[PDB]
Amino acid sequence: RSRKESYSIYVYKVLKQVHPDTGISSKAMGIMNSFVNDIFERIAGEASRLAHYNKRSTITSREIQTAVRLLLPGELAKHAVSEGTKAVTKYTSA
Amino acid sequence: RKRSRKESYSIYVYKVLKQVHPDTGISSKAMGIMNSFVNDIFERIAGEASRLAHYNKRSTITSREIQTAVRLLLPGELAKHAVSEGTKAVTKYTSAK
Amino acid sequence: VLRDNIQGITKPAIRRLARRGGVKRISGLIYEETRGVLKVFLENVIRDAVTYTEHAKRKTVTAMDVVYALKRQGRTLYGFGG
Amino acid sequence: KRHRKVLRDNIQGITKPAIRRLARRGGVKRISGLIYEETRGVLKVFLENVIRDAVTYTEHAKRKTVTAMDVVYALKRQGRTLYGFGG
Amino acid sequence: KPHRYRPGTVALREIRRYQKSTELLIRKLPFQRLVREIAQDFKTDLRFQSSAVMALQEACEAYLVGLFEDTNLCAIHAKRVTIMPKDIQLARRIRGERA
Amino acid sequence: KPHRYRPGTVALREIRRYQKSTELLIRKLPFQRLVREIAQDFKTDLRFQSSAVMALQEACEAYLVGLFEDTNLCAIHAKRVTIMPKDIQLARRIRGERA
Amino acid sequence: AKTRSSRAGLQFPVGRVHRLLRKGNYSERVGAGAPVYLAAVLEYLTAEILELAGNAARDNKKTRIIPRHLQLAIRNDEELNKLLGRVTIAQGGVLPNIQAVLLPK
Amino acid sequence: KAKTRSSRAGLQFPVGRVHRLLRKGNYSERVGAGAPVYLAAVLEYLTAEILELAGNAARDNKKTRIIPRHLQLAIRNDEELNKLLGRVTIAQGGVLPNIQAVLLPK
DNA sequence: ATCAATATCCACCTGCAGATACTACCAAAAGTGTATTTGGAAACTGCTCCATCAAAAGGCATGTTCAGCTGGAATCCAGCTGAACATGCCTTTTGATGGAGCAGTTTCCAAATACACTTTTGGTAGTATCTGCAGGTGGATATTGAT
DNA sequence: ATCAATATCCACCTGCAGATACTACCAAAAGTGTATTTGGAAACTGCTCCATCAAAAGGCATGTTCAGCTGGATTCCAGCTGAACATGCCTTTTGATGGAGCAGTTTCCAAATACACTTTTGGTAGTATCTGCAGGTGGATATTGAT
Ligand SMILES: [Mn+2]
Ligand SMILES: [Mn+2]
Ligand SMILES: [Mn+2]
Ligand SMILES: [Mn+2]
Ligand SMILES: [Mn+2]
Ligand SMILES: [Mn+2]
Ligand SMILES: [Mn+2]
Ligand SMILES: [Mn+2]
Ligand SMILES: [Mn+2]
Ligand SMILES: [Mn+2]
Ligand SMILES: [Mn+2]
Ligand SMILES: [Mn+2]
Ligand SMILES: [Mn+2]
Ligand SMILES: [Mn+2]
Repeated sequence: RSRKESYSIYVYKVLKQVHPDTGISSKAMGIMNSFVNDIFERIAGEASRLAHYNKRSTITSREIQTAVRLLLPGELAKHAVSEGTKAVTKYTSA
Repeated sequence: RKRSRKESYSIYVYKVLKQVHPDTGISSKAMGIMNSFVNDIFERIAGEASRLAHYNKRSTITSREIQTAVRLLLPGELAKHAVSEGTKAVTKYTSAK
Repeated sequence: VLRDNIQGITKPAIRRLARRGGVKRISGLIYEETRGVLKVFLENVIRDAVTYTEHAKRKTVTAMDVVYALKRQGRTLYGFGG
Repeated sequence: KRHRKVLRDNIQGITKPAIRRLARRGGVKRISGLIYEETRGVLKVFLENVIRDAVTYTEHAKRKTVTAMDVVYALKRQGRTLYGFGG
Repeated sequence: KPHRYRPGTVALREIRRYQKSTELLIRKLPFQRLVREIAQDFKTDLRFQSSAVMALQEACEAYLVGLFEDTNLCAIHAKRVTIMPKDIQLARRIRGERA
Repeated sequence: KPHRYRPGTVALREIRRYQKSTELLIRKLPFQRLVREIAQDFKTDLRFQSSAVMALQEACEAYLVGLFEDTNLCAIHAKRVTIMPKDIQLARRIRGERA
Repeated sequence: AKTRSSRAGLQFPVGRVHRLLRKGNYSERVGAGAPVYLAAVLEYLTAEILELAGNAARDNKKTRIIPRHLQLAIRNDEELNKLLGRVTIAQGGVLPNIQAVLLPK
Repeated sequence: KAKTRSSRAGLQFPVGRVHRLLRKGNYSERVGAGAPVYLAAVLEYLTAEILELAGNAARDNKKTRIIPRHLQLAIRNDEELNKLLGRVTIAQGGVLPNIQAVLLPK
C-alpha cells in the first residue's frame, strides 16, 4: 500500500485562521485541492516558459512573480505579489 | 562580432516542398509561416507527451508517449497517417546498425 | 420495450437542464437537438479518456483519465482528483 | 534632451472607412451608425490586454524595447496564436 | 372551476427551484448506460470507476446548462422567449464548437 | 440620368474585393500612434521593433474581422442585414469575452 | 531544526512545493526563493476563497462549507470568477439569475 | 563514413535537432531514441500535407510561388487542418470568400 | 427585351524586389565508441472495488386533453444609412544620420546541486465519540388567479 | 375590490452519515552539514536598428446631399407548447458476492546517460545574377440599372 499526498491539512489550517468556527465538507475539500493544484500548474508552467524564453535554466522568485502578474487579475495579483514578497523577505531574515 | 546562429526548419521544409511540388517555390514570408507551424506543433506534441509521462510516473518520453500524444492532438485521418509514418520511421531506424 | 440509449436521456431531464439554464419556454425540436449535442460532447471526452486508459495499459477508466481529458478539451473540472 | 509631443485621442485614427473595410472582409453588408464607436472600444480593450502582457515580458527581460517575440508570446497566452513573426 | 396556473408561471417556478439546487438532473443509470455504450466504440470490455462516471455526468450537465444559457440569450436576441435548434446552433458556432 | 448603383450593390462589391485580398485595412501610422499611446500609459520610455507593431496590427485586424463575422451571424439571426452594437455584445458574451 | 514554512511564516508546505517544482520538469534548476514565493501565493489565494466561501455559508445559515458555497463565492467575485472562468465546480450549481424579459406582467 | 539518424530513419527532417530540442525543452528527465525519430516523422508528414494543398492553391491562382494567402486557403478549406489550426492566425492570409446567402440580391 | 453606364476581365509588358546561386568560413552540432548506470517491463499476487444479482418501493416518465399565448406573417412608414461628389490633408515613400540599447564575449562568486546523515512529519489504520443539518412536521402567510 | 387554491416560508425536532479527536506506527520526506560545480550578473563594447528628420504628392478621409429600402411598430390569428392529471414502468436502493484487475513488490537487462574525440553541417556573410509577378495600359466582355 502507498500514500497519496494532498493539500487538505494545509487548507484546513488556513480555514481556521480566517473562520475559526467554520468547517468544510470532504467534497468541498476535494474542490480546494483541485484549485491549489490547478493554480500551481498554471504559475509553474508560465514561470517555465519565462525562463526558457530568456534562455535561463533557473526558475527563481522573479519568474514566479512575473508569472503571477501575467496570470492573476489586477487586485488578486497585487496582494499575491505582496504576500510573496513578504514571505521571501521573512525567509531571508529568519 | 558574429551574430549567433538562428536555427530554422527552412532547408527541410524546402526539401519536402520539392518532393511534393518540384516546380513550385515558396516566399520567405510563407516560409516564415511554415517555421511557426512546425515549432508550434512540436511544442504541442512534446507538451502532451510530457504530461502523459508525468501522469504515469515515467521519467522517459519514448516513441509510445509521442504516439499517444499524436492521437490526442490530431484529428481523424491526420492522426491515422501521422501514426503510420511515425511507426514506419521507428521500425526502419531500429532495423539498422 | 426496445429503447436506444441516448433516448434514455429523457425530455423531462432535458427540461430540468434548460430550467437551471434559466430557460422559460422550449420548442419541441430542442430535445432531439440536445441529445445530438450531448452525444458529441461525451464522444469527444470519452475518446480522450479511453486514450489515457490504453496508454496506461489499463482496462478501467479512472476519474483521473476523465479529469485529464476534460482539461484537454478546456473543460477543467474541480473535485475529482488532480 | 527634448521630449516628444503628447499622445492623446489616437483611437480616432481608427477611422470609419477603416472599420467599414474590416467589416467587409468579415462579410458585413450594412452597418449601423453606432458600430464605429463600439468597435473602437472593443479594439482598445483587445490592444491593452495584448500590450500589457507583451510589456510585462519586455520588463522581465530587463529591456526597453518591445520585440516581436514579446508580442507573439503575449498573443499565445491570450489564446490568439500568431504565425509569421516568431519562434 | 378547478385551479390552473397560467402557462409560464410553473416554468418560472421551476427555474427558481433548479437554480437553487445542485443535484444532478439526469437519471444516473440511463446516463451510465449511455457512457458505456459510447466507450465501447473506442475500446471493448472496459470497466469504469464509479467516480469516473460521476465526473462525466457533472462535466456533461454543467456543459449543457451553460449551453442553455447562451441558447437563451440567442432566442431573446431574436425577440423570442422560446429556444429553438436555431439558437443552440448559433451559440455553438460562436463558441467555436463548430462551423 | 447620372448613374447610381442601388444601395447594397457597392457594399457587396466591396465584400468580394476585401475577401479576395490580404492587405491590412487600417492605416499604418495611425495604428502605430495608438499602440504607442496605450503602451505609454502602461510604461514610459518604451521602444518598439517595427515588426512588433506589425505583429500587433496583424492580430488586431484578424481579431476584428473574425468578430464582425460572428456579429454578422447575430444580426442575421435577428432577421436583420444591419449589424448593431447589441450584435457585437452578444457575440462577445457567447465568446466568453464578457459572458 | 526549523521548517522553511515556519521560517517564511507560512502554513503551506515550502519543502513539498520545492519538490513538486523540480520533479515537474519546469526547469533545470530552482532558486531557493521560488518555492517560498509560490507557496505564499497559493496560501493567499486559498485564504481569499475560504474567506468568501465562509461568508456564503454564514449567509445560508450554515457552519460547514460545501461545494455550493465555493461556487457562490467565486461567481459573485469579479476577479475570482475571471481567474476560474473555464473551471467547473462539481456540485456547485449556478447563480440564481432570470432574464428580465421572461418575468411576468 | 557516418550515417545521419535522419537517413537511418529515411527522413528529410532532422532527427538530431529534434532530439536536442526535446532534451533542452525540459519535457522529461530522459528521452528515448525512438522519440525524436517518431516526432520528426510526424512533423515532416504534416509539413508535406500542408505544402501539397498550398501548392494546389497556388496553381489554382496561376502562381508558381507559395505565399501566405495560399497557406491560408489550403488550411481553411481542409476540414482537419482547419480544426488543428483553429486558434491560429496566419499573417497576411486573409479570409475565405464567403457571403451569407441572405445578403445576396433577389 | 433594349441599351447605356460602368465594372470586370484578361492579355501584354516592363521594372525590380526578392529569390536563387557560390564561394568561403567555422562554431556548433552531430556521430562514434567505450564504459557505467538504471528505468520500467515482466512475472506473481494480494486486496480493493467493480459488476451483477435479486426485489421491492415508488418516484417519476409517458400519454392525453385543452387552450392560453406566443411566433410568424403581413402591412405600413419615418428616417437611417448607402452611394456619389467635391475638397484637400496627412499618410506613404524614400533616404539619411546619430546613437540607444540590444547583444556578444569574458571574468568570477554567490547560489545551486550533489551526498551522507539525522530527525521530523504527514498519511495511515483502527477505534470510538460527536454533531451539523437533511428531512419531516405543522401552521403562518404570501402568491397567484378566479371573480 | 373579494376570495379561494396552492405554494412558500419559518420554527422546531431528530436520526445519522459523515466529521472529529485519539493513539499508535513508519516510510518517506524534509532539515542539516559539507564539498563541489556553475549559471548568470558585471563589466566592456561592437554594431544592429530604432527614433527622428525632411520633403514631395496623391491616395484616401472628411463632410455633404439625396432618397432607397431597411428596421421597427402594429395588428392579427393559427397552432404549438405549458399545465394538469392518469397510469405504470423501471430507476433506485442496498446488500451481499465473486473476482477482475489495480497496484505493490522483486528481479534484472535493454537501453539510457556520461564522456572523450572526430567529423560533418547549417548558418551567416559577402557579393553576383536570375526571375516571378506587381502594377501599368488598353481594349474586349460582363454586370447592373433605367426604361
Ligand atoms: Mn497617456
Ligand atoms: Mn530500478
Ligand atoms: Mn385559440
Ligand atoms: Mn408575439
Ligand atoms: Mn478634407
Ligand atoms: Mn550605449
Ligand atoms: Mn503527525
Ligand atoms: Mn430543511
Ligand atoms: Mn558558466
Ligand atoms: Mn422617403
Ligand atoms: Mn423590413
Ligand atoms: Mn487476477
Ligand atoms: Mn553547407
Ligand atoms: Mn496583375
